[PDB]
Amino acid sequence: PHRYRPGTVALREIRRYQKSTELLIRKLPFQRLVREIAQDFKTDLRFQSSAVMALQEACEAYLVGLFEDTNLCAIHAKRVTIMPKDIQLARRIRGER
Amino acid sequence: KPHRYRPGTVALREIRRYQKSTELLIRKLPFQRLVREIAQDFKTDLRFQSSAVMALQEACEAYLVGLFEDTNLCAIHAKRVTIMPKDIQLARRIRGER
Amino acid sequence: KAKTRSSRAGLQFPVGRVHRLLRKGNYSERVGAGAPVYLAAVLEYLTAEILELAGNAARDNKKTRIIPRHLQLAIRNDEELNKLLGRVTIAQGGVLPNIQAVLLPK
Amino acid sequence: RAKAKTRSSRAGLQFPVGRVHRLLRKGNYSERVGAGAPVYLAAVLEYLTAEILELAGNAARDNKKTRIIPRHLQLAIRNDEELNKLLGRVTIAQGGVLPNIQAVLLPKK
Amino acid sequence: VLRDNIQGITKPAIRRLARRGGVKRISGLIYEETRGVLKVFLENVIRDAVTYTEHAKRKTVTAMDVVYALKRQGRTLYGFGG
Amino acid sequence: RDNIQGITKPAIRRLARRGGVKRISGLIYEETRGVLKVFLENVIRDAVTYTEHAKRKTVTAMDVVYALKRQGRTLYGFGG
Amino acid sequence: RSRKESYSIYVYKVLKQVHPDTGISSKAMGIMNSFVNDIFERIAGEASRLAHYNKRSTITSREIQTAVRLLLPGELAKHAVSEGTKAVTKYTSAK
Amino acid sequence: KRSRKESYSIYVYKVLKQVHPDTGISSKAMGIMNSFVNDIFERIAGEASRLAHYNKRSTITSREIQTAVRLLLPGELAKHAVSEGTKAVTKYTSA
DNA sequence: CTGAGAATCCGGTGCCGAGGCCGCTCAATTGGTCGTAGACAGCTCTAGCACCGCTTAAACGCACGTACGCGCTGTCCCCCGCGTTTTAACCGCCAAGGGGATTACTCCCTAGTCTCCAGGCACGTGTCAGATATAGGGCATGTCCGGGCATGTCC
DNA sequence: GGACATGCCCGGACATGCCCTATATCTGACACGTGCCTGGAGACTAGGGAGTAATCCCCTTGGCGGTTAAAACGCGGGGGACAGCGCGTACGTGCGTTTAAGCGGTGCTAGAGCTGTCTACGACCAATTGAGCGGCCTCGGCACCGGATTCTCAG
Repeated sequence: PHRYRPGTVALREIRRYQKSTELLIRKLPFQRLVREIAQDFKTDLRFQSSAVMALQEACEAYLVGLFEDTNLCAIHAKRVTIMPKDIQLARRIRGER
Repeated sequence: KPHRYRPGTVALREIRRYQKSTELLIRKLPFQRLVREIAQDFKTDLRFQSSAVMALQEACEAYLVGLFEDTNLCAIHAKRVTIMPKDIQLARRIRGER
Repeated sequence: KAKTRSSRAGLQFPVGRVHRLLRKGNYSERVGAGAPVYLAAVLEYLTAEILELAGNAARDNKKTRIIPRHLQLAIRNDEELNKLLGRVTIAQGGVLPNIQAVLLPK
Repeated sequence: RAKAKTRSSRAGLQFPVGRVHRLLRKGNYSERVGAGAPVYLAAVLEYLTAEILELAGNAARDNKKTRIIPRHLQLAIRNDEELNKLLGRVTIAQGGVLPNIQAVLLPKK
Repeated sequence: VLRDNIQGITKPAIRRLARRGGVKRISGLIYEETRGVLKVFLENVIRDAVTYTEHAKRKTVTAMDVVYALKRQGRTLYGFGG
Repeated sequence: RDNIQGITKPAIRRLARRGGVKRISGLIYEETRGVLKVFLENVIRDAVTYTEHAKRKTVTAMDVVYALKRQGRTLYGFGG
Repeated sequence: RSRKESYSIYVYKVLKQVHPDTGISSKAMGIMNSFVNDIFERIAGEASRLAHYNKRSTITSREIQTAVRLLLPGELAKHAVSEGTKAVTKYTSAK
Repeated sequence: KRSRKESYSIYVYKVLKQVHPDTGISSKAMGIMNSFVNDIFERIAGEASRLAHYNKRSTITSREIQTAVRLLLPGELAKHAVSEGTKAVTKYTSA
């Protein structure tokens, strides 16, 4: 049957998700992860809805920006595929690693 | 034939030498002339304290050394050794200065 | 009759409120009469600039109501606003539709 | 009148409780300041000074130097993960940098 | 006690995040590093948020605590209070 | 004027060496000069702004220390 | 009946001044409030530090002006200083 | 005879003599120590003031200082500093 | 393996600035008084947590094709190292001036308090632009059909 | 050698379904009316921090030169940057499944939020003096220089 060329659908998805504003991380697993990490900081914590939404907005913005920088570093090396070493370089140059 | 080191041995020697010490590497007076020149483009007939120029010079060398560290790391990431302008531009872009 | 300092100044942000917020912010033991006027005036100016650009972006999008997306477009498209807000994340703002040239097909 | 003794001595600290208290009062931070806040602050400042000076002394003796110089302070700060984190955005004048060569730059046999 | 919730951050979610960041192709090995990075972010942000909560004599992390934590980490977030 | 040439090629090489680089392209020097100049424009701007607010005619070391601090890189050793 | 603090009515008046045909959503209003409060805190804090550094105990218009020049970019700083000066001069004349 | 200029030099020297009786200090290094202590002072006092403001608190106490120290200092450093501060404050209160 | 260039240590000699001492000085201390605010109780009332139910979009695993990261090879070019010539950096020394800081005098500007008022904020309510949904035009892109070219084979 | 029949490749029409444009519904979220009461506005008082004038000295600006380490230039070269090609392998893309993500309704109580009291706590001022800071001496840790020792390298 019909099959799209490698790259066209990836670009279509990039345009799609950069045009819109809905959150891309699932609510319930993000909340579960946040709560799991929290048990080791303070017991039986309760979290407001707007607090979990705040953590999710911050996390998605941070990851999107990090992926932007990672993509720029990969393309700089005449590559297209992002590597773990790309993430590590981006975070080291940003100064958190 | 006169003695000659292969490319790199002397480079490493100067790297070790200048990383061991802390004495300033950029000339005082040309930098001073540059700072006063750049400054008249903001305010004419401006004066500078000696310790002010030395502070600016210390800051500049620390900034350049850090930028060159990051540039070197980006070059090595690309399985390269020689740094080029696009390396500087990537380092400053990722730092958020551009 | 009572007439406010904003009314005498022809400005929209409240001189009294900015003054009270300065007095209660534990910033200084005294505050001059002109300082909150100046600060309020700068805030009107910046608000007018941001709303101007966001409205423009909304009209380009055939929208009559400004949304966070339009605010993000306004802040990131303007060189000086992006600099001023270089370390600021606007929620539900998204990113600019920017694609690197080398990634485009041949 | 009772003999005058300072709060720093009462607390077993070297940093001046009175001076830190005055700087808190005059730093436009709040209208009111508790008695224990400057004691706590002096204790934290003394602790950080003792650890940085300890490490700088270690580096100085490793270099067979008896006088602490900025180089030793920079080495001490950068050789400690927690101090390096705390001072991640601080440049020490006349401090230099840590000796470090990436493996890819070393010669090969 | 919740256990192994890190597996809830799925591969396609990280792929979508990369798409929004402009990434066209993603190695299979990317995911564990991304997960680690995410985890690191959470341990720092939540630590500050909970610290504020405990200072305020509260047991519920508030939106303002998180926004303030983000601000003091330089990643100021707009939309949940100033 | 011409004073940008006073930060000579060997000076940029020495700064780069302290930055740990082994080889330096010929195109590096102008780039470094531009970066350095921009940095100076921003720093000196803030310093002179502070100097003028104090109703002074000479930029002091403390003016520079405040400029560097607000730029996001605190400099130790010159007061404050 | 818990009174809060927002600039909603003033933002709406300025918007109607610049564009008397556009509305604003709740999320967008929250973003505008966060933005204005953030700028306020930044400018007031820099002015406070400026005053302390110079042994000044009063918040006056010169520190505000200098802080604006430090924080705002080129054209934004120039336009803001011009509008602030004209407005303060008109108020001072109006008393 | 110039104006009164305050510094921590004598206190840095006393702590140094406690931890290293036979070690000295150069003027440049002492200046670096003074810059460090003043910077930490500013960070802690500012964060404590902000913490107190956020919670509608008008008094500077030891809880905000300790919490600010925990926010700014790394893990084991925070634990040791908190332990020292609590012991010191309780001993002072005993007097 | 070994001569040569460079870094290192040991020793001698100088040197200059930090540590100690002294005099001055000003703010920390002690004491007391009085505003004040936040700790604790108590009441209210909001939504966070959990559960249940249902529907449906996404994850996942697998099959399959395929695009480029990496490795290898070839090329070339242009920066590193060394030698030669230059030149200004820096220390040394000396004049001069100007403004940062200090001290004194004045003055005027805002905290504080009082009194009155008005507009901004929950609450409520009207109402209308976009989310959701369905349908129609037009076109990008990989795919398959038809036509043309070319070389193989038989008489 | 001439005729025949097809294999194969490329160009164009086209299926698929993606983008874009139009419109009905509603609905809940955005825009507007109200009460009031607390924060904002008008006015008098005080006092202290800011504005302004005179000094000085020290801190900056300006100038000559030498001479030497650094800067500029010439040139050999070789190794690293860069282009080209193979590969295979791990990743993009399609499809069935289930798995849980997401929405609607209700529990209720832990916990967030608002208010009453007052007593410990901190602001504020007079007298004091002892810790803290400016100035001077010096000698010892550090800096400069010379030489033997050791490290390292490339032929």
